[PDB]
Amino acid sequence: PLNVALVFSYAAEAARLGPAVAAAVRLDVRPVALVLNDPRSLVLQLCDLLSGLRVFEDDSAVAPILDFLSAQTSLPIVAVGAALTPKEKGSTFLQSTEQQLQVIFEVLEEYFVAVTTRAPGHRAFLSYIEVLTDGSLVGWEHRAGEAVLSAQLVSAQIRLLFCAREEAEPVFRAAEEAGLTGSGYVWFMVGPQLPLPAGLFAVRSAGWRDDLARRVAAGVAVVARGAQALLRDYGELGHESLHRYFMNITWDNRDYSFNEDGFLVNPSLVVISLTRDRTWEVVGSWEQQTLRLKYPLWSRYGRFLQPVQHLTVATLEERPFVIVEPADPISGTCIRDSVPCRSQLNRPEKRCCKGFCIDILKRLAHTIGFSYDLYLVTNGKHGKKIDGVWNGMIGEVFYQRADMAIGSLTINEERSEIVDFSVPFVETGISVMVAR
Amino acid sequence: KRCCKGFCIDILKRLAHTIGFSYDLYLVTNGKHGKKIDGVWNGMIGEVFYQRADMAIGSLTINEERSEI
Amino acid sequence: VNIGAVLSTRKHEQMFREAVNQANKRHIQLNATSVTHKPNAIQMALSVCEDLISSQVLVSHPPDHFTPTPVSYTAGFYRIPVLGLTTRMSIYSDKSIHLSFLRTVPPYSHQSSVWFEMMRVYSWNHIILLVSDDHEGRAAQKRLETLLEERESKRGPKAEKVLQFDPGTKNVTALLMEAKELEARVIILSASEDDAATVYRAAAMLNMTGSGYVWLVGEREISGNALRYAPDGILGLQLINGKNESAHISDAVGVVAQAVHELLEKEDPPRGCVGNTNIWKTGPLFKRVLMSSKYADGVTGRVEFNEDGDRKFANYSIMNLQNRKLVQVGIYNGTHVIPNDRKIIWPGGETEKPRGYQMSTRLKIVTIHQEPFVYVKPTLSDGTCKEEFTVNGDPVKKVICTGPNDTPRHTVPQCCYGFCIDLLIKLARTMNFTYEVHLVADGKFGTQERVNNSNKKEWNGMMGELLSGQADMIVAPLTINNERAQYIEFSKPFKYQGLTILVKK
Amino acid sequence: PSDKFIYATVKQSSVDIYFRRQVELSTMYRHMEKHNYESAAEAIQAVRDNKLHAFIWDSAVLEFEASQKCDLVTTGELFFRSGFGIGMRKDSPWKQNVSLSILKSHENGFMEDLDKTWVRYQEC
Repeated sequence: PLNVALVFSYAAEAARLGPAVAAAVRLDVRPVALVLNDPRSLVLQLCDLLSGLRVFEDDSAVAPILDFLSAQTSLPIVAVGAALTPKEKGSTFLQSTEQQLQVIFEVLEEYFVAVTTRAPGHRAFLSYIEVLTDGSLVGWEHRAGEAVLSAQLVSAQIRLLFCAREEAEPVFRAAEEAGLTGSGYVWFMVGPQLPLPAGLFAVRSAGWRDDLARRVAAGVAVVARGAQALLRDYGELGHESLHRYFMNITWDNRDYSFNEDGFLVNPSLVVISLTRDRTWEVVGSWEQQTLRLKYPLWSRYGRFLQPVQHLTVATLEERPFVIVEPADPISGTCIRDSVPCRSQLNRPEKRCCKGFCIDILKRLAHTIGFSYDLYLVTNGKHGKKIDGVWNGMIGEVFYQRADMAIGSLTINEERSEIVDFSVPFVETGISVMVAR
Repeated sequence: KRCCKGFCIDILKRLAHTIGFSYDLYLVTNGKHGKKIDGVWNGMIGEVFYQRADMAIGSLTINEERSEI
Repeated sequence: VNIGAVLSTRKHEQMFREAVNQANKRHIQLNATSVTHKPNAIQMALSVCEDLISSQVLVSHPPDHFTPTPVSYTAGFYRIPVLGLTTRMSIYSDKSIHLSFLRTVPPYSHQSSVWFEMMRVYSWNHIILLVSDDHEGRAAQKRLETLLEERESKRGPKAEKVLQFDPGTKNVTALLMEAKELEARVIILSASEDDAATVYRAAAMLNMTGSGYVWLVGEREISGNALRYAPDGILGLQLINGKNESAHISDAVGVVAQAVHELLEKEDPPRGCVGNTNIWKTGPLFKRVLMSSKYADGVTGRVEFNEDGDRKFANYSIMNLQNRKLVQVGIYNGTHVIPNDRKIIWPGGETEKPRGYQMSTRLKIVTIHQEPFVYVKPTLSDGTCKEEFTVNGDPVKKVICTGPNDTPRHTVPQCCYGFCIDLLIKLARTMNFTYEVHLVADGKFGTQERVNNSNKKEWNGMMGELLSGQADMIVAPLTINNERAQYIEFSKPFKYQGLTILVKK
Repeated sequence: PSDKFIYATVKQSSVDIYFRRQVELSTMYRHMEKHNYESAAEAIQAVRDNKLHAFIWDSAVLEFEASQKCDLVTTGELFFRSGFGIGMRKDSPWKQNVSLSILKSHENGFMEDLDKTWVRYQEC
């Protein structure tokens, strides 16, 4: 009954392992029904197995075939086109895209235009992204073929696209006509399977590529665990829903329990990217609704440099109109009518800021249209001509480290000479403070 | 030409801008507001009832028959 | 290429041979052959593969649902555009997984759309849905929801109470029992034959027989219920073409001949069924020419098809089961349904015409004890209310309000009187309808709350509980504001106030 | 932030959404959050024992209670305008009929009749 139809159409090391890898995994007997090969041959092998004797892996129509065979034989199977589909009826097999969309939308949110050519997945993903985006106040923005793309390039920077193997290269023939495969844009793909663009990002299951022996051992282990679960209270025909016996599997100290629909509940995923050197570097990992990755600063760790504008605002913290407060732990951010302020010198603890200067800055930015970032100086308070060098806001501005600075600044001789101050919007001077 | 202004004009223009309708202004010369004289109505109520004016604005006091019609 | 067929009979196979010969006569050497259905799904998989191997190759289902799956899968192994004649399963109509399969007859989704057209014609605006928890029934009710929601404008039907049901189950009388008192007299059923029979028996043992009990059903259940038990007074309908195997075979032969003739303008299976898994661009070519194929109209009628190969313009017939027999009563064509020149039996099955609506004189009202507006007191020893004639001559009308919980958490009766109570009494006397009165447990007005662990706004308090369904009409010192205003409308104001500070001296 | 004074209100009902959408005074709403009381009676008692200084609420209710007790003073100006209505489902002829009946009650004089029936004689 412990048949493993390890069809490879190959895997000489895996074929030779057979009982050896199973024993490494290793209680009843756990043999392997190693067969190497057509649907007729597979049917003959399975009928021989179910008559005499009472896990498939190849590069990628196979899914409907295996589903039909499982339904006819009422025997569980494992697929390792492994994860590729709505269920039909009671039948046991193994194989999400919606989870991929969720994770990619998350990682986009912490750190736009979406198009595709032709698929039922097109409408499925449109509906799912509508369900994901209508909440949390994310913000709706822009919700042969290359001539059309010239007709649009409609004006976003982050681009979402997905297709099969027969549209990526055939459309890239014109290099998408707008340099979006370069550092000036991004491309996100659902990765249904994994003449060549650049700056590509993708998501994959936890086991992207560990070992053929490792994955076949995992399949054997989960088959054995399912069989043991079937043995609970002592719970195949030739000429049902066993998924109910798959609610708790913890092989390889990882989330292995599966859902009634054949899916794995709360699996582990990895996010990777293809560098210009054609290396599938791993951006990071994600599990139990928590993601780990390499730390960005504002947006420049994704190799984006300057979309066609950003202001590196520097300021000093002190208490009149200028106020700061930590981000609310419940929300993870500041209050609704505030600005994300970065109290960093370039673990960065979030410290948002507010005040009259912040208000006027946001008003002018809205009325004139600049993107901006907030920097906090940790070298002096304002700046003085110590040994010729300057610190604080003046020091940051003078050496081009900060493009423009805001706050309580008093226009002077040398400061006007080396700063080129603007109009004095509010008034002040030098005064005295005494008691009654 | 006789242009007009006022609080009602201000609120009308504000709502029109916030909701996006084109509009024209008409002045009634048949009564002041409207009454159920021999069944027929005059003024703003008369204009609205017989579809001559699609909607009317001004100082109007909501009543029984006026709410009904 | 070839045509091929899967038929268990020989007479229809002989007609298919005649049709393919006469089609090849008109203007290439291509033949066709059918295969008998052996009593095994695996046997059909193997036999179809053998036919593919031995030939250079349409499918019909002999009267369930076991035929189209393995043939379509075998065709999709080489990704070949196979087409079917007699099938109405929505699992194949979507063809998202069965991309190699194309349909030729509309499924029950078109029946649901025609039902919507019919109910729109009859001006009714109240309807309830009873649907089995089946993916095809789910698709049908989703089609109803899509057709109802797309109406950007006019009041339109509400289309509520879309509760589900499980096949092969009993004790359905409870769900139908709470569905009975829902102010609507029109229901729409969508279930299999056995489930329909069980629910019909449940209604029969219930009182769901007289006036105000009106529903319409589909083809999948009328034929099954005709055998055994089928009470009178059922609307029903019927497909326009019925079931004519010779006509369908002729139409299929004509359309495939037209497709071949249109394809041969510019334009060979690689190798049978064994040892080849390549792509076949002629498959997509067939797809794009068939969606663009304006095949000459055949015996069935005008031949125009939607994106997923289904005849459009929805020609249908409408029968009526009366005195243990169906009578043709209507013909629906495109957008207009013409009833026949026969006495339309009342849909309720009785000798009176149904309105489709009924009145509920009983109302449920919830309130908050507001000190200046509402007075709540413990009841007397007998549970009644004490009497005191204020200071002048007037009795204080004190109603019994058994709403609030003890605070414990015990729903104990109380005595209520005040502004809301007496104005409600006056309004009820004006309208001459009964009512009740009760308090709320949480003692909250309500707000739009971002639900923890989720991302959806939720309603609580008075209007939240009213939208829950137990409450029916609010009477309380409630203010007026946007979110609740668009979420639920209000009446004309009666008491006017603002906002003010209170402080000690 | 005047911690010496006490600025409290009902935690959920009406002023909640008003100050939430009010936008500019979010810090005021946050102070109300840390001074939120879920009872009119408990707010009245907090005013009684001098644990609450300033309490924002409706007009008629507050003035009627102040007149009944005449041990506290109402000084705030009517910086808002609103009315009280009756709500029901989105498909109701009862709505039109009750609107007509309520306007009839206003016209005939039953409204201020019950007003003077239930508000008079409770004034110091």
